[PDB]
Amino acid sequence: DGYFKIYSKHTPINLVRDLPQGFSALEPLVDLPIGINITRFQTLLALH
Amino acid sequence: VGGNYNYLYRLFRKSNLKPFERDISTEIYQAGSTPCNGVEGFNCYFPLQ
Amino acid sequence: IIRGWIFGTTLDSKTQSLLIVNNATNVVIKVCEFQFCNDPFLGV
Ligand SMILES: *[C@@H]1O[C@H](CO)[C@@H](O[C@@H]2O[C@H](CO)[C@@H](O)[C@H](O)[C@H]2NC(C)=O)[C@H](O)[C@H]1NC(C)=O
Repeated sequence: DGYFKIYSKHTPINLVRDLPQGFSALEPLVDLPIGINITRFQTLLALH
Repeated sequence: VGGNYNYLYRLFRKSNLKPFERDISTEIYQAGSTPCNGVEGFNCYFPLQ
Repeated sequence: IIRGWIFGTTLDSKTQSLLIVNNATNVVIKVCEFQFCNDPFLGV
């Protein structure tokens, strides 16, 4: 409905192989009002 | 007196706009089998009016 | 290294697109019709 909603959570994990087996609900952050038809996306990292 | 043609409205589009959505792109509308690679005419039209 | 995201439709100047950057100490959400690079990364 033209509302980009972002939820997140930070969890101290102990595994270094796969995602941990557990429950951690992601509390919301933002509900920004953008009006695009998002179809694709991409990540942005840093190159020092 | 001129008409105040500064205000524009979109007239040509292929899909019905979703609620609270904005279409600013002014790309040439394609209304036929013509590829419409710019230079509109007889099948391609300016989206704005 | 993982800082942000670029949501969009064509990821270029023909259509609008979002851009989140978690750089410095503030997030930089910004929506324009950016001309995104073939290989986007943060200059640092
Ligand atoms: C939602 O965004 C999508 C992605 O551009 C649009 O889907 C296009 O719809 C047209 C309809 O004529 C198709 O010809 C295209 O092939 C579609 N693009 C794709 C599948 O990538 C859609 O029109 C947008 N809707 C609104 C209301 O803006």
